[PDB]
Amino acid sequence: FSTSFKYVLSACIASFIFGYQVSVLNTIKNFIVVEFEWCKGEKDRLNCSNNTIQSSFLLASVFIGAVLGCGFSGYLVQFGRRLSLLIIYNFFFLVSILTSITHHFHTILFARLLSGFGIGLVTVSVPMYISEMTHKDKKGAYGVMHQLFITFGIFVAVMLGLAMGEGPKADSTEPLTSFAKLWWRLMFLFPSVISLIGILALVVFFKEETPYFLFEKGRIEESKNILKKIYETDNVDEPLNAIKEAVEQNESAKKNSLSLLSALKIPSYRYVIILGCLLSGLQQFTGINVLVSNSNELYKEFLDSHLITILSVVMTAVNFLMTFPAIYIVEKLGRKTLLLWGCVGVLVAYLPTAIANEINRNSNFVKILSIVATFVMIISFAVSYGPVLWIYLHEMFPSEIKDSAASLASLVNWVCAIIVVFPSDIIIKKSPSILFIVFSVMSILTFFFIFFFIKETKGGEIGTSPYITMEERQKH
Ligand SMILES: CCCCCCCCCO[C@@H]1O[C@H](CO)[C@@H](O)[C@H](O)[C@H]1O
Ligand SMILES: CCCCCCCCCO[C@@H]1O[C@H](CO)[C@@H](O)[C@H](O)[C@H]1O
Ligand SMILES: CCCCCCCCCO[C@@H]1O[C@H](CO)[C@@H](O)[C@H](O)[C@H]1O
Ligand SMILES: CCCCCCCCCO[C@@H]1O[C@H](CO)[C@@H](O)[C@H](O)[C@H]1O
Ligand SMILES: OC[C@H]1O[C@@H](O)[C@H](O)[C@@H](O)[C@@H]1O
Repeated sequence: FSTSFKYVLSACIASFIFGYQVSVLNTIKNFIVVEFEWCKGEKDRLNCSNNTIQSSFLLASVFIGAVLGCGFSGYLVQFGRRLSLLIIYNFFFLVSILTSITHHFHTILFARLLSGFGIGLVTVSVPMYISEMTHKDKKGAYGVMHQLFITFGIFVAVMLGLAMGEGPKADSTEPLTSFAKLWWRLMFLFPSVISLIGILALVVFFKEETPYFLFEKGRIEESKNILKKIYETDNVDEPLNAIKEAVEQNESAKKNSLSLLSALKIPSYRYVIILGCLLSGLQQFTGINVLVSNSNELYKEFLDSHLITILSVVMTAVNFLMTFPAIYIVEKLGRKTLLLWGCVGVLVAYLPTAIANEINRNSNFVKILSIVATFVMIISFAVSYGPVLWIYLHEMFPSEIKDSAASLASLVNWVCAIIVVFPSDIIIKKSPSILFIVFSVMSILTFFFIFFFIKETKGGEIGTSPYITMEERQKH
């Protein structure tokens, strides 16, 4: 509950909007389907081809938007981290209002595409802000707060969706409740109020920018004040000197015309960047978004509306609760060890499920095992790979490519989200065993990847990497 902790709370407000925006549409989609009358032409008003295609575009728009958001964020952060947060809040305020008043597939598609862009901004900005506003020994611990409120956002959106009539019947013709028509729009409108809270927090209490940013553009004295404020100490010679060395290397870098595109042709920098993009993209091959995006579609085959609803609530609850231990584990045991154990937990989840489905595709025992395996996969991901990745991406790079490569890696993550989710939706309908055996193989490969190539980044100074040492960065 330090000061640096009030500051990360201010940044985690955007992380709450992150999680909320990702899961809000999925929660109340069926209501939109009936109201917008996407399948009013056919007998079934909830299940038709038109709904499937348009829902695919809606999900794709968020992912694509997130890709663009991550790319632009690399350029936007240059003018400030706190500035990025302010822009995010102002942006989400209008986008949420716009989404609240949509009446057609095109306007809501446009709204979600924008909402995705804001998400891509949050993906890079918030973990970077927390990175430069916390103690080096407590970076990881607070870095979990980012993932924590993401998880919390996903949970709150599901909880608010319980105020609904728990869904309209697919074969019925009963019109929605006037309350239900109002409430799903209000759910879209809720992050506008949250955005206002985010703006108020930054402009009233947390006016300062990060000490790293302030020092980088000349504000040395003002950098000292915010540095002394977050550390609660008059003597801040060591972290200031760490920033001074990082910034000086940035100045030498700009002189050598070093950029992300230029560093890629340098084998020393290419190595750490490729490793960063690999680790970032491999988070999606855990299949976590397959569950997040299609929680209803996955269990619609052997579970009814009420149980799917209960399952959704419990899944998001566990996904949120199991994030808390990461605050202690990430720093105490390290990031690499947690990643390795996380991969083991993922393997333990998918491989027995793959074997069970291969033996018998329609066994009752398989259905039950699939439910338990879900929670095993959720607990494993929520405690490790989820939180750690965004913490690691802002600890593994030298200062010259610190922000740019982190943005590139974040972009790859959302690109892989497109690569994993949509084909998985097609595969799991044909043969779940094949999809589950691919995830098992990927879980093993990811284990070996981290085990052999990934180094620990705990307690590292700002702008330092375990891969490239200071003197080695000078010859470049
Ligand atoms: C740019 C600000 C616009 C906000 C205007 C709010 C007016 C009252 C909102 O009630 C609206 O009543 C419509 C009747 O057709 C419904 O269709 C629509 O779903 C519902 O939202
Ligand atoms: C960000 C989303 C942008 C979507 C752009 C889609 C452009 C091509 C489709 O245009 C739409 O053709 C419909 C015919 O079905 C018309 O009914 C509707 O009035 C019109 O808008
Ligand atoms: C890691 C957890 C991933 C799960 C997140 C996706 C959950 C999507 C929300 O589902 C919906 O929940 C509503 C209750 O709010 C139900 O009324 C509705 O029937 C159901 O479709
Ligand atoms: C990658 C997202 C899912 C993570 C792992 C959770 C497995 C839960 C899904 O269970 C599977 O549901 C299929 C529905 O098609 C059934 O056919 C199959 O028998 C059953 O095993
Ligand atoms: O909590 C679930 C979320 O965790 C984040 O770490 C992943 O990047 C998201 O794709 C996932 O949806």
